[PDB]
Amino acid sequence: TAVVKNLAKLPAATSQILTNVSKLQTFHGLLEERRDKYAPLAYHTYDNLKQKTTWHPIAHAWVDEGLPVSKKEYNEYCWLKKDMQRLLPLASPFVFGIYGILPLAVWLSNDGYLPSAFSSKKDIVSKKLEWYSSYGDDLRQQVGPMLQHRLKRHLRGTLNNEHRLMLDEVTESYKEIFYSHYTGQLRDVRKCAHLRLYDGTSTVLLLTNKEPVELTSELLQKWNAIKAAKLSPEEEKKARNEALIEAYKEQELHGGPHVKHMQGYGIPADTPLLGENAKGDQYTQPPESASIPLEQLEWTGDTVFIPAEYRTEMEDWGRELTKLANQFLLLPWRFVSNAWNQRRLVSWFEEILQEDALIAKEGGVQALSDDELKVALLDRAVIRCDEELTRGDMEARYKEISWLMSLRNPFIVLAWQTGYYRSTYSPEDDLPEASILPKLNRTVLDVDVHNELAPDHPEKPLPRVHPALYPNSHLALAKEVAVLAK
Amino acid sequence: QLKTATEAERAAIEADIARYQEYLDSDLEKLKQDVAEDTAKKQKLIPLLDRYP
Amino acid sequence: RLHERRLRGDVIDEWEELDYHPLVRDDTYLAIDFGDPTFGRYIWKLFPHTDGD
Repeated sequence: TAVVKNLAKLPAATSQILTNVSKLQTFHGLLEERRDKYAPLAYHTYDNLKQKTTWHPIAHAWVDEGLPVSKKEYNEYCWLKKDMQRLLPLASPFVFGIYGILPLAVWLSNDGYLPSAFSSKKDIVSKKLEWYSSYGDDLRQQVGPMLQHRLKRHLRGTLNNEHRLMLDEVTESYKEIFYSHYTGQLRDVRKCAHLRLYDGTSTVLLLTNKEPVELTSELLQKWNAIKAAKLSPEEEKKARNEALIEAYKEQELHGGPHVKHMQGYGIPADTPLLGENAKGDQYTQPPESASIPLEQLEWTGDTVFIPAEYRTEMEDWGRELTKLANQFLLLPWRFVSNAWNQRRLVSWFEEILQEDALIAKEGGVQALSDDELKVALLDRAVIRCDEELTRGDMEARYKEISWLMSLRNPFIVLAWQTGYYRSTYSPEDDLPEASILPKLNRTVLDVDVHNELAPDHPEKPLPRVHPALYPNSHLALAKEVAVLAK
Repeated sequence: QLKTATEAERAAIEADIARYQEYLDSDLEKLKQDVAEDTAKKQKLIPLLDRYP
Repeated sequence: RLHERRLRGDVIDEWEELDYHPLVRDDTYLAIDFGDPTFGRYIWKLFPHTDGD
């Protein structure tokens, strides 16, 4: 059986395990050496109830743009981290006793529970694909639908309170995202991005020596322009502070930052003077920084990200939805708080973003092979091995989820992913009949990301316009055109 | 049209007039080159959209 | 194919009949797994022309 088949190679596996541990140690040393000087400090923050930490990818998932590492090497890093996770049953005899060998036997029974060393294959890509096709796709295919249902019922709420909880403008997008297994039509990622309307406006407060300022597209454009100009720091900081005071005046004319009038957040006014400390009409006591002149406004280097996720936040998800998201992403989930599973999910998210960056450095998706792209999509959890799609469809799927994960929101990511895991079984043998049309094929051009899409009104859905029909499409898609024709 | 233009529109139309003058001095060669570029873009664009040739 | 049997006079179980609607069978089974047998405001929101009906 597989027990004796794996026991036969158990002696030959320890050397490979230790070699992999050494590679992991070297790689983590290198990566942390880079991270400890280029990455910022994402402080730990506690949930609304202030008992457990909460995690978000915008702050904690950092991408080393400029990482001198091969994509296959990063795949090795992540896979060996998962192997370290899978090596945990070796501690059972060292905590239970000599009778703690039966857990090790159960571990050695199934090959999917095991690390890389017990596999006959050599290449990391073929090894990962074997593990997925043997164990991982099956485990995910039995969690996908029930996670989709939990997400639905998290939005719409329980016990017939949809008229109190759902929104009437995201309705058609909700239907297209969650009920496309009924129609068989493809989905547009922008309709999944429309789910963020349940949340508020995500803001970024830059902290200065006087007051916090809300970041905008204009200020960000100016800062990117100044950073691209490659000026001396005496001019760089001056231009940055000029843009900063300009934006400060702009928001002061707007009526202050958006955070002042949002439930759960707020900026305090000047402190009050109590009793005899009140000096006539001056009932307030301004801060020390009021003495500083406004021309000396300088950025402290500190930032505060505020997703304003009132319905989407991972804190309010619950004990079950987080565990099922980690099952669906093949992460550890048992016997841990939602904060620890949140951190595991954010680490997976960061890994996927770093892998996207390295692919873009290595020349995009088309430079990859077919098996490598299949394994990438399996890692992203948008493909099941019982599909056998084309290369253009795989590339379009990757582009879709890459743009969707660029927005840094796990809820919409899971909503997108779970749509590709709704498979049925027929009770009859003759039906379903053999189809007559060819397989579904697409291209990178079919994905519309460079254009905005308004939310369709309820019970008034609009057809899908191809990007090619837009004006100047041959100009906008020229990069993708050159990449595909080449 | 330049007379009724605002500042930014005036600058854009001035750039356009400079471009047209460059075409005139180049005897429409740069113009035909740009036409060839756009036609090549379109000609590369068509066969990629044939999902089922 | 299921309605053919019903026309012959054969009695079909509710769940045997649901198996011949696989896409609804799946979503119905998940609603059972969650354990919320309520319904109606979901219909009144997805199809606002049914509100009050």
